[PDB]
Amino acid sequence: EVQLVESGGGLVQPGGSLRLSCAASGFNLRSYYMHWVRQAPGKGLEWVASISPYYSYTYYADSVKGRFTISADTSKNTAYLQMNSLRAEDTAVYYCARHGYGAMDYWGQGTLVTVFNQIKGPSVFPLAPSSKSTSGGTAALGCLVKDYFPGPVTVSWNSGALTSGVHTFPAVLQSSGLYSLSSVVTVPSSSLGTQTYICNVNHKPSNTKVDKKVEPKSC
Amino acid sequence: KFESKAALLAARGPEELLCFTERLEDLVCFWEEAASGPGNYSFSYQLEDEPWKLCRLHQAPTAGAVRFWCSLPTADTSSFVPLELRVTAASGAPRYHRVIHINEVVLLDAPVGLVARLAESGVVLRWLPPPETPMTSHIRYEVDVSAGSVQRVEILEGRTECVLSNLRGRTRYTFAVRARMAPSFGGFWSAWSEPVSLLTPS
Amino acid sequence: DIQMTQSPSSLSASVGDRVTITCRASQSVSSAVAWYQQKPGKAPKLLIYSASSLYSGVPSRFSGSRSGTDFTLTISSLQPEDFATYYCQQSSYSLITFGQGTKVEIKRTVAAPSVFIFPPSDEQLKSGTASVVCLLNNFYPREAKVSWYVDNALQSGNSQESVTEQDSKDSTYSLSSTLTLSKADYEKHKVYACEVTQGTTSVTKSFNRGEC
Ligand SMILES: [Cl-]
Ligand SMILES: [Cl-]
Ligand code: NA
Ligand code: NA
Repeated sequence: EVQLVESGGGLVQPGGSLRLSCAASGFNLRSYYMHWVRQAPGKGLEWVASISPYYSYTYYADSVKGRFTISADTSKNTAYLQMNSLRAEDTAVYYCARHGYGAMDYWGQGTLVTVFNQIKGPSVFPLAPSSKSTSGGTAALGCLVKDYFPGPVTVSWNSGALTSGVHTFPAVLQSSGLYSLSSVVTVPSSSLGTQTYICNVNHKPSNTKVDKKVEPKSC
Repeated sequence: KFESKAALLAARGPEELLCFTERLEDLVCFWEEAASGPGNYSFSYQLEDEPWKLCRLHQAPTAGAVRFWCSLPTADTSSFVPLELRVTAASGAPRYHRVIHINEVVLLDAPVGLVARLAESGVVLRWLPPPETPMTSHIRYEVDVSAGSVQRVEILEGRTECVLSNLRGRTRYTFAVRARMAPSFGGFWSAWSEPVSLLTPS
Repeated sequence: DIQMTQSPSSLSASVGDRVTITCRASQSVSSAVAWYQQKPGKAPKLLIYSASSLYSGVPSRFSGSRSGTDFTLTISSLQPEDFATYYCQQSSYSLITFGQGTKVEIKRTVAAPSVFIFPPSDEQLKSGTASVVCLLNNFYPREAKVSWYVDNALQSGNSQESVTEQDSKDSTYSLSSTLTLSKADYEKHKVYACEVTQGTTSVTKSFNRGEC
């Protein structure tokens, strides 16, 4: 029954603004403390703001003071977080939770705020298996997804038909300022000349999708 | 009556909201804010994940300090479940913020019935539990012997007798016992009992 | 301010082990402290509140205790679902702060990696940049040395690595090291070698440029 449902994240340039929504059902929002907590990708949890019951007193973390505003509308049983003057360091997944037992007992699923400075589509290169691959054994192949921004890219192999033995690596930020990652799969050597392997690279911010037939090279 | 039970605690300082229960099915919280000008505040509490409730505060002079307090309801207090509390200035700035198990803040009455009498031992004290307080099989007591000199003998769960035999002779002695709740329980020392006096032998 | 210093930031234990996480309040603050478990892609889940009380539905192997300024969370007999990240949280009057997190990972037996080297594709060479990629597949533990040699010369700081998290089936890791050179630099050398060190064994995989 009790449920929080967030909306409003997305992509925004530095200095722009975004307004997040937290729809709550199965309890009256007016009679509770509500908090926004955010998580930068690969990082821990950081409290952002709180709002009080019946008086709507607001309290903010030092980092978001002035720029962010927490508020609530009791008729729609929704809480809002209006973010202004957004910085790149604001990029995170944003949760809203509900006070209970002296902590936050019910959390939403979270919405992702991406503050981006450039949009750049990714380059995909084959990671071809060797001819020295273990004959009655296994060989590895993959795709190199180079120089994209902002995140994320998602990779699948054979439109989802190949999942076992796939490792798609975490993105790494190169000193160029762009992201880069690789996705690799181990397969039997006997199937290399029969089976077709396609990595499917999606980079939603550039509205680009790339499909690569990774093939054994030889001469 | 209860005005001197609270009077004990107020010398715990202004930085903490002083709360206590009388029989674990009630609760009272207060703070002292000497007048030199009432103002306005809010008292909110939460019991578990139940919707936050508001306790109506009350004002009263004490002499020349002011005492703001409130009283919780019995259905909220009768469970050993943590209970959050919050006192907030009308500007929103928080004054107090506290979590209590009500069973941990019990303040008892003083024990009654104190008797002193010589033992071939060379003296035996007896006294009764604090009246009109249940769970007497779990009280923690403490005697205090004075001649100037003072010494405090700790007496644990459910004992109402002391066997002090290491005394002086030809000296006046004074005795008083206090009481408090004791490993699934806790609280504050009661006020001292009425004292008993005994002129030692030769 | 209030600081919450959580230690260790990671630990490896086997199934059925006793584990204790500890959280140190930089200072004087209320015992309004709670513990959350978080798993990848999911919100935090409240485990313990009021420093010691089990949240409804949380299994009994979780326990909370305090001593002075030190708050500890203990899991008495680790089960496979308990391997996750854990946060402590402290609330004071208006400020709420979290520990830096602790990651609990599975101890498993040693597993040396499959090692693969990947030369740049001629397709990427046309762009003036060459990426040579080394793959260490399904190994344990995550500690390992990965060294790049170009014509027998050790390379400095022109590589970056990336690690998967522990596999849900074999409890192992996989690593990629990528070496980035200019097309010019790549074309004036012959042997590219990737050497993996782990404990008492180094394993070198290499290719000769132009040789298929
Ligand atoms: Cl994986
Ligand atoms: Cl060696
Ligand atoms: Na991102
Ligand atoms: Na890479």
